[PDB]
Amino acid sequence: AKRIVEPFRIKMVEKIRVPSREEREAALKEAGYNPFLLPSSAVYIDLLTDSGTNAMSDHQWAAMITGDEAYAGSRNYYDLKDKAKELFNYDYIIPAHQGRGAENILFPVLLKYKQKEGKAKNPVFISNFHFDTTAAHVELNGCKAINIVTEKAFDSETYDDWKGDFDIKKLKENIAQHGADNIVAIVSTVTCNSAGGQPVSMSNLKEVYEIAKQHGIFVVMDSARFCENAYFIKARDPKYKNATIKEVIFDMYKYADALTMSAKKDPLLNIGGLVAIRDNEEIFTLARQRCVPMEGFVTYGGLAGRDMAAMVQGLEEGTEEEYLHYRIGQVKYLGDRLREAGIPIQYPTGGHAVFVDCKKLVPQIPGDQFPAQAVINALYLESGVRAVEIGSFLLGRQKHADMEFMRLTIARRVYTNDHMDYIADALIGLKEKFATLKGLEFEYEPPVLRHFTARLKP
Amino acid sequence: AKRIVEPFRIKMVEKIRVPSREEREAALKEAGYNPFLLPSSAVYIDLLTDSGTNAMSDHQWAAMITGDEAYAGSRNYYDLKDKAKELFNYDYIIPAHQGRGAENILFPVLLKYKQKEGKAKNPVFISNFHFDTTAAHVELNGCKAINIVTEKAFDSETYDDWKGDFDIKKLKENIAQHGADNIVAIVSTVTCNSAGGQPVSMSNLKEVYEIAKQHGIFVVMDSARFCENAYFIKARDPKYKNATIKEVIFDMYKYADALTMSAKKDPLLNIGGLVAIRDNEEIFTLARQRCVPMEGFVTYGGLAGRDMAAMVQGLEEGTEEEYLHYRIGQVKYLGDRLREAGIPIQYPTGGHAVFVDCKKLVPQIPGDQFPAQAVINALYLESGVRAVEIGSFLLGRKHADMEFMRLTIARRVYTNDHMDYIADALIGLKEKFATLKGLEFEYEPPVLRHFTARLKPI
Amino acid sequence: AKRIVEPFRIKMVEKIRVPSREEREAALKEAGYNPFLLPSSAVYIDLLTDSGTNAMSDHQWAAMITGDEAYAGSRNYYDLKDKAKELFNYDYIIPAHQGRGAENILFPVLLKYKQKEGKAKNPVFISNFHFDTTAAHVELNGCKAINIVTEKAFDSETYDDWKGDFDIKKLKENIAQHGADNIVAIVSTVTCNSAGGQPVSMSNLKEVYEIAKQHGIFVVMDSARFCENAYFIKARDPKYKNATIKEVIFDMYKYADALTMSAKKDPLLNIGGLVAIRDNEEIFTLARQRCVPMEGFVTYGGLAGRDMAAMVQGLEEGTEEEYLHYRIGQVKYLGDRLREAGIPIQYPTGGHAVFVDCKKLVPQIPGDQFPAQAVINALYLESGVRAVEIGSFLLGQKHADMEFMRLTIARRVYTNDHMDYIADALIGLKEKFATLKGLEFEYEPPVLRHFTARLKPI
Amino acid sequence: AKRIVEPFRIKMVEKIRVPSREEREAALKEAGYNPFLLPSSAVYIDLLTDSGTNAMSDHQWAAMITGDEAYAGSRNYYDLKDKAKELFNYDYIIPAHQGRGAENILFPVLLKYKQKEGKAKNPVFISNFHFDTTAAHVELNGCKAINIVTEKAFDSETYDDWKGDFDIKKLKENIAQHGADNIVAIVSTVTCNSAGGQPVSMSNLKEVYEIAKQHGIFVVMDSARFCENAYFIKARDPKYKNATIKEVIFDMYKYADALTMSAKKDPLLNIGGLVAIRDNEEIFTLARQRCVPMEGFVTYGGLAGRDMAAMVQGLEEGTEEEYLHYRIGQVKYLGDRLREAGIPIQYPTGGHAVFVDCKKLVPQIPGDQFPAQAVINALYLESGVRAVEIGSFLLGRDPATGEQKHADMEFMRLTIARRVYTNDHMDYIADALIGLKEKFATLKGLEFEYEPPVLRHFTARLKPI
Ligand SMILES: *[C@H](N[C@@H](Cc1c[nH]c2ccccc12)C(=O)O)c1c(COP(=O)(O)O)cnc(C)c1O
Ligand SMILES: Cc1ncc(COP(=O)(O)O)c(/C=N/[C@@H](Cc2c[nH]c3ccccc23)C(=O)O)c1O
Ligand SMILES: C=C(/N=C/c1c(COP(=O)(O)O)cnc(C)c1O)C(=O)O
Ligand SMILES: C=C(/N=C/c1c(COP(=O)(O)O)cnc(C)c1O)C(=O)O
Ligand SMILES: c1ccc2[nH]cnc2c1
Ligand SMILES: c1ccc2[nH]cnc2c1
Ligand SMILES: [K+]
Ligand SMILES: [K+]
Ligand SMILES: [K+]
Ligand SMILES: [K+]
Repeated sequence: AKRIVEPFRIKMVEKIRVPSREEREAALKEAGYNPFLLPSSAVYIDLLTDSGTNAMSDHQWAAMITGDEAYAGSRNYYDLKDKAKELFNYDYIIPAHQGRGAENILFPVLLKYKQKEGKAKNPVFISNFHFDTTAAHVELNGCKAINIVTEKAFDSETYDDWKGDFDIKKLKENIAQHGADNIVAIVSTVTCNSAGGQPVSMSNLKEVYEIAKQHGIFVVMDSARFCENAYFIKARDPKYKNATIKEVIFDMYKYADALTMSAKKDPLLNIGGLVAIRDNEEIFTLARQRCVPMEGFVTYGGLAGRDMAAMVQGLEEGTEEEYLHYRIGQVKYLGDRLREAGIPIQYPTGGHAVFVDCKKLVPQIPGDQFPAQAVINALYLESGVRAVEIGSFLLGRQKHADMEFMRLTIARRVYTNDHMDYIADALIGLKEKFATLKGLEFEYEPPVLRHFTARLKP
Repeated sequence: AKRIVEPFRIKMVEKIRVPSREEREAALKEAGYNPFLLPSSAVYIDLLTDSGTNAMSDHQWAAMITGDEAYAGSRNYYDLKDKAKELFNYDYIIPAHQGRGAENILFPVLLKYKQKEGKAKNPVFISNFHFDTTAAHVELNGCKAINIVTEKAFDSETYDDWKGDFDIKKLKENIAQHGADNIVAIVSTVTCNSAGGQPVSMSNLKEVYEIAKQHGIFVVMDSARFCENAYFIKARDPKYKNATIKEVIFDMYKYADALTMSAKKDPLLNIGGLVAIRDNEEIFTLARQRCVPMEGFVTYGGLAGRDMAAMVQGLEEGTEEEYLHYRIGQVKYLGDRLREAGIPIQYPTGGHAVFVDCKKLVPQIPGDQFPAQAVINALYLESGVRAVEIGSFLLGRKHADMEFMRLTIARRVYTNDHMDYIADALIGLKEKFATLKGLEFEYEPPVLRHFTARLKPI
Repeated sequence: AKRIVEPFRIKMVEKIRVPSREEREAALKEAGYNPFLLPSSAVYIDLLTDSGTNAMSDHQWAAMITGDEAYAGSRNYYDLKDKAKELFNYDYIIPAHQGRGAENILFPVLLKYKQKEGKAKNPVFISNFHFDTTAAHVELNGCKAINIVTEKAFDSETYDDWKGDFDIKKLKENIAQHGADNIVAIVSTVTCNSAGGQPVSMSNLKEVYEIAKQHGIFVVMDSARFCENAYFIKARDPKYKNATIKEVIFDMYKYADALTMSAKKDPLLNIGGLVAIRDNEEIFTLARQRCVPMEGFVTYGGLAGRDMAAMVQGLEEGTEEEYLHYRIGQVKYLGDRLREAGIPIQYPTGGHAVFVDCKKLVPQIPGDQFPAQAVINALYLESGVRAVEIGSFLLGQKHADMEFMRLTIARRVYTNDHMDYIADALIGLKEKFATLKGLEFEYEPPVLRHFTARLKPI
Repeated sequence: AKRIVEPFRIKMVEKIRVPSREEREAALKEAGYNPFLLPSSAVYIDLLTDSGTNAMSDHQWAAMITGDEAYAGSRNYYDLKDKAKELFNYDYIIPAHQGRGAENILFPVLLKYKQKEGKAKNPVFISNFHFDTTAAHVELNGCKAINIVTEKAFDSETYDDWKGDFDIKKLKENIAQHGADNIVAIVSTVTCNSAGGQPVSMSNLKEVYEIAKQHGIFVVMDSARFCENAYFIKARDPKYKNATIKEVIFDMYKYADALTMSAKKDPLLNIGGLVAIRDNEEIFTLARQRCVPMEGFVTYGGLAGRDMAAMVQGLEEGTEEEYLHYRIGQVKYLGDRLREAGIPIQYPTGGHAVFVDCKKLVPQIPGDQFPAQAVINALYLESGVRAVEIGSFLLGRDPATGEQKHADMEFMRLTIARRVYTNDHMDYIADALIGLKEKFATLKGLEFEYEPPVLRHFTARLKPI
């Protein structure tokens, strides 16, 4: 494995502590064996998400301090509008309080727009892979969320350059099956979070957009990790090995009509989101009319002015190639420590997380005994590291658990490679009691979203 | 008019300027004669709103700096849960990114809950007066927003202690006509924003909650300005003459089942909101399930951790009687400066804004040609002060019974010398009020036109 | 009296409170009847000094957050050097932790430079008026500190444009009596703090610099309140009535060879100082050699990088005429309030404080019993406002020409409503002035006794 | 070499950049081959000092935001006074703007105090090793700065537990040859910076104080790195194996009557200093009277209230053993990476810096041609790392001959700021110096282009021969 040095130095620290196993195990009892219900006081290193836990720069805090809190016409709204025009070449912006706020703004509008003239009677969204909140909004609006990720993503340990690509064959089949008139939009998720943070190639984005444009289908770029996608295109696509990251981004967004962004990811923020529309004024007007009751007035969108100011700065810092190389290299370093030790991962590692594959380390625990969770709980009891499950405890009602992933999600510019080593050694050291591991059962199961609030028991 | 001194001193300043007349003339023309389209660079004193423009304390900023940004289990979530138990005696909280996000969490849930066993077939919400976003969410969910403020609120110059009271006669009348099966919730707005920021008496809240409980009707306390309501209760109710502000609050929330709070008002914040439920754990569970797709995870709700930390501190600071006395007295001071110059206003002044009747200043302008807005634009050209129009321009395509101008005062931002500037600007126009002309449309959108309609003189 | 409105609004507040009369009585006895020994918690409105108590801007705080803390070559050192070149046309800077650090850097250097050829055996410094730390460093280096302010400064109620001027005839008399070879330097203090913050005219500074040059005498501009002095030159000198503040400043510094500056005054800071030298590289090198053991390395001088960063921004904001108009106008407003009620003050009021002439307020108490200090302690017990003595106590018994109580006004901290509290407090003691007693030492330090001396009433 | 994980995570970052090889070649020439004259923009990793460059915590910044800026009686002065009582059991405090301001407050007062009754006719100060600013203030007040560090410190490759100890034999001899009337004070420097950030044992501190106490000699603990000293005492003195760091500190200061502190070191600050005095109220009153002209009023002492607020919190954080273990272990890691590559260093590594013995690195460069500076300049040109010399360039010219003052060592100091750099930054530093091993032989000495008379190392210009 290769350690890559920080292209920065530390200016402010935040204390963290590992609770004693007596404290650590008592906290898991009261938590009901669900890490989502643990308080942060009980977590050493927190790998639950890369969302909103990033470390900002001094320039970002300086922007927050001079942020314009005006209810209408904030200086930072116009800055954010100019920045989206610079990065994506899109003429219209609506800030949102975070990613799913942006989805709430835009997806109901696209459905209403598609259902003009009385079409879209069987409305669907098609994505390489809809993220959970994205799919939830698709379905809350009475549509179907169709995921057509490339089959390469399903062969975890076999390298491929672009495991986030659309299955182009399935895109055409679905357009034929449902009809272009029922397809509300195509959602291109970059990077493809649910496939393991795996990149979508520039030629896949291009071909998907050209196919959709030919059928008059609107394309939204789910852009939470668009900079981590742009880096992979520069690193794996020869046509772009000599291009700046901003050049890769500018081309990427020729292949979408709008974007929804969680700025809690690649823009390096702790809160914030964005809608941006290339040139459809009518959809922009309609989305603004939804923004007002759901989020806020159209020039802050549920954000403080200081957070729009931090977004303007964080959008620039997140395109910097030397940071991205360090960021994605640190993720790759953790993955290499793991697979050099014989732990299966989605290879290659994505931009933001290491995905530990199905539990070939706990064979005695089946699907509905939650094998990834028992790993996570022993991993938590042995080290204090909170990870998130992507398996039979997330999927729910039992829909076939094709993968028993464990996601080690890494916040940006927060943890060092020595933190990565601690993570790796903890998980490797679980090859002592991996076999002698008890399964878990529902002591309290909620009707929906159980992985958030279900109380389990060994 | 009596000045009351700040119970604080200034620790940090934000510099503001008066644009030159040429610049103000040019800016307003660029804005199409609609101050909601003005950038903040075009405004000197901004009285558009009291929402999110408040000045925070050093303790609030310090609380933000140590804020826990954890995705799940943030330490500040538990502090906020405790604070809401302390202030209101409510056992459950769901943070929200701001007030209309709190409404979007709670209100659809209250309807679904009422629809059990085929009730709520013609559902309605009843309020002393529903705010704009409050009624919008009621209407968005297929319900009717019914306002039954006391008739005393319509007699603008006649003093009354409680111009935000429920009309009890209309409350039982509406329960009789619609049936308790159709009343999803009663919403107690404290203070009553649309009545001029006018207080609701403790007895009015008590009788309303008694009537709603005898019919099994859920009661939501819209709590954006609950501290100004608590101050007015202590000032004007002999029963609470020697009670602390927190003791007045604690009694207030014995007369509701839940609250929706915009923390951007009285809790002295730039962003933030809150749902709190007294003891109904089923409604709490259901609201959490709506929180996840719409706002975020249930322990941050679309807020940064630093803002939950700022909210915990602001909730305390907003209850301090000496601050409330100064804040509400500053609003009173501006209102007294205007009355003493013969300007009609809603009397007495409410807790956060002065409301001017423009039908008397510009009688030569009918309501359909926006007399109040023509005063606001003249006020702007002469002063750079930005007000907000409550009248035919806000009402929409509709005969408005009043052409108001709201001078909304942010908390701890402007001095009484700023109040003097505002008063003197409006007064100085006394002889030009009759020589100025109304506005017509250059551009008008279909809904909520007051944000983006471009007007033109005649 | 004319209230002038803030050219800014409040962005952050700080709690202050009024201690009870019991608290005040115990605190003053505990402090040895010396308000300098009072804790800040025992003070309501603190008028002890205008030094380091100023409210910074959000831009100043933003500068601190990106401040460069490097030990050598901080980015903000070079920014400060450029700013000094811009404002004063001076080519050399040495930062200092505050004003008396700057004096400790430069004065001993000037003493040894002057006597490098076996002359200056009876070394003296000449000033319109050395402030106390200035005179202390003069005497601490074995020199005499001569003060020759205009006789106009001693006639309190009689207006004059330039009550800080040098007495040019005394300057000539002192040069002849002591000889140019014994005059280490002329210090031009602007504004003249000890005369009441009273301005020096451009033609006075010019005539002093020309007299010094023909005799070969080095001139140091004590620059703590140089921007206030510039404002008065533009206010009262028809030659400069239509110049900018920065043009006035530029012309001022053609009439010195170097400056010492407490940046805790006009540059709007809480800490910081500065030495700047026009073009004498030898004295610059000698001053740097002393800076290293006394203050720090020459590119930070005992300041954090963030404080140099704040100083670059504050040097700009401190020159803004709209700011200076408000600041000096607030001082004038408190003075006019007291003058209208018959309280004798130094008229016209200076830039930073109102100086109450206690020689007339309490004529029964002779100067050796500190009449102004008896009024100050009475003002504190009566109201919790803490002021400072600029008379016999501070002079270190040396005969005093002025017995002042100084109401010193911090920049951008208190409102005119705080000023009304101060004025009404002092006005309300009009009948108790005669019934006041002198004070007597119980512990007297040898150097600058007034800071730590313990006193007892008579 | 063992890497040790941070007992914290990162909350705020500051960008850094590697100037291109040519940028470093131009900048070092503009700086006259003296890195002290390079701007911070010319530097990648800055190892010039560990003073004032530390990374603060969120609690520290929060404390600054609520800091009381009052001129007299700031709430944070009383907090700082209580913290010094809790930590050291000392009853009196005087803030200073930083450590050499604390020295300027107290050392002239100490000489004046001893001078009563005609004593101190030929005054001296005795220390294990006076630091540069400390000796300058001693000498500025007309005293001689005597340094009696244990001879073990000169044997850089030979390990010892307490290379910062006083030499007790030389201490008694110096009390004999000068007389207790001429010893203004003994200055215990913890850790001993000049000796390599090397700890002083508790029994060495105790014996020195007992010797001085029976002879009427005031003892000042130079306390810039007292927490790092305390960690080493717990780490190497079996007596305190079971003690907390605060208990070790509390014992250390039974063996002094006052302290002077640069809070820009172990209290994790960017600015700040402190005089604290155990019980001598007369010394405290005199030091207060000097504080007023030189630093400021006695309740802020030349510090903004926010910095006193940050000091109270940083004083606490700097005592936390889990932080000290990581901090000192990071320094040890850099040293071990260098030792494993055959690079000679002061062994064991001290608390705050790795000291590289440059006499053995560049034999072809004599002491007058600045061997340590030549290594430092090559290290900068090769990697953009800025280090500092503790050798013949800092020493200067002998006042009695006008030629090079012969140095008994020739260190390059890799000074590590607290909580700023990661162990991957340490690898960059080590690899940079290792990668010059074959190039050391072809390194050339340095020659003056501009030389000032005093303190030439801060501002002199040089050129290669
Ligand atoms: C907040 N009301 C604020 C802000 C606001 C919102 N819509 C407005 C239209 C016109 C003028 C001001 C407007 C106000 O200034 O009145 C509020 C809410 C909604 O909270 P949120 O703005 O944080 O989402 C709900 N209920 C009441 C009583 C409010 O005052
Ligand atoms: C033991 C000791 N005492 C006193 C001081 C003086 O404190 P301050 O600098 O706050 O006034 C220092 C400073 N030592 C720093 C700073 C320093 C001074 N001179 C230097 C020469 C070269 C490199 C650094 C420094 C160091 O890096 O060792 C010190 O190490
Ligand atoms: C919540 C995270 N993801 C959010 C996300 C979202 C939702 O963004 P918010 O969490 O900011 O609502 C949308 N689209 C994609 C591809 C996403 O990854 C997460 O990784 O935990
Ligand atoms: C402290 C103030 N004066 C300081 C001062 C000083 C000393 O600056 P410092 O307080 O920053 O040392 C020097 N010169 C002049 C003309 C001054 O007015 C004061 O007026 O309270
Ligand atoms: C994993 C972790 C956090 C999430 N928040 C919303 N969806 C998620 C998936
Ligand atoms: C009066 C008040 C404060 C002072 N600081 C320095 N000199 C002073 C005189
Ligand atoms: K967050
Ligand atoms: K806001
Ligand atoms: K201060
Ligand atoms: K520093």
